Amino acid sequence: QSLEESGGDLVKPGASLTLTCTASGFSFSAGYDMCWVRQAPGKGLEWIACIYADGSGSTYYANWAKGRFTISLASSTTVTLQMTGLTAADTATYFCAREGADGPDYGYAAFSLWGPGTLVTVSSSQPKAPSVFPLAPCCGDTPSSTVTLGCLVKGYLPEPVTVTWNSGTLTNGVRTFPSVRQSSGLYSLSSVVSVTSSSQPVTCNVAHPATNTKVDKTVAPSTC
Amino acid sequence: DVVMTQTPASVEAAVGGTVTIKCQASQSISNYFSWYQQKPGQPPKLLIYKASTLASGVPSRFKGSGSGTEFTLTISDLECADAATYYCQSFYGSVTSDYGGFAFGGGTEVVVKGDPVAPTVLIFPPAADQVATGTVTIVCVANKYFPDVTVTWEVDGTTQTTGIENSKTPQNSADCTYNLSSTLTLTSTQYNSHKEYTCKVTQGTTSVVQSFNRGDC
Repeated sequence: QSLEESGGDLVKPGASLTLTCTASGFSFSAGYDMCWVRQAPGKGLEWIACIYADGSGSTYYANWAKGRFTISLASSTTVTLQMTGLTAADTATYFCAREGADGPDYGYAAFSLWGPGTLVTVSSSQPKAPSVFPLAPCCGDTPSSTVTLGCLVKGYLPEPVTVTWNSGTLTNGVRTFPSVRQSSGLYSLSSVVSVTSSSQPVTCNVAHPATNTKVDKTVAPSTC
Repeated sequence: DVVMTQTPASVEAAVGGTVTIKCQASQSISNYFSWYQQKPGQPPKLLIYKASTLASGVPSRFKGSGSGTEFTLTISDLECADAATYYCQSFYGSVTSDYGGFAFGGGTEVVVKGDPVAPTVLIFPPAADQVATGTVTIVCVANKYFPDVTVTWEVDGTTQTTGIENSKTPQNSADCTYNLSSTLTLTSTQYNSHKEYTCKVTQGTTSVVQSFNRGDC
């Protein structure tokens, strides 16, 4: 059984946005609620609302969300969240989850099954696409049997970007770092990998869904 | 809306040691109390529900007790893989009305300490097409270190103060060690007006330093 939220985007302040949860491997029925929980960047978990998946049941909102947010069943496999009057407090990753149950009658008021998140970024800016620069040691450093190469993804908005290495055939000893948001509002992040010095070049695959940007940078071990 | 006061904000404990997190509800809730685990960049994972019953696939060293307004999570036999943020959660009101909701604690960040290591440090001089844009970003990496570091930049010995950002990977699930990326951003006029660049990773009394001269790379 699986969840998947879509619809997160960069919205302007005071705008409105619609998120959607989509279920896979199961369909909605009696016995449990479907719910939305958000999480601001570097903050805790904040509950938004729930809806009993067969509809007949109730629809309860966090006091702070009543009035702005609205939750709906759009089908036997999709649940929606209407968001109006978005401030920047509403900037968060928006999760979707299934109330678990230990029996057929009703839930146990805990969320067992969770989607991965869709990310709402509320900002007065336009989407900027990142610039990508290879990260490679000083030419003047005497080489070694391994080397750490990497990619700098600089100045994008909104999140996320994806960094994959040699198209996903490479993952051992790959470190991709959390993104930082500079004073400009533009995010940056680096990602490195550690390989043996085959002399064979490595290539990083950066993607910024919000600008339909895909750029592929080959990182020579920078020996001038 | 109930307030879930979770203590403490952060705890640090050795491998194999035990830890006890606490939630107190500002108002009375139901025995339907749960506990989650959340590693960075991932959704939560249900650990416990109905106060003490384990979720599917949670080893017994995760333990939840409590009643009324106070509830406990107790992790023993701690491993590096347990390093995460941990959230409690309750349900209040009537399941037979649209009155009543769910409340989450504010999270506890658990730091499993392993044997203290010192970071190997790498410094990446800005690519040649960086300088052409009018802003350069020097990137610096601390690997496989415990415990937490603080980063200092020195442009020809002058400790920078601005244009610095930092990012730490999660504790490694095997040796408990962090990783860290620190970027110093300067104008191209600045960068071509100085020679040496220095990245000073400090771990208490210790310091590992990596440097490069601009004309060398």
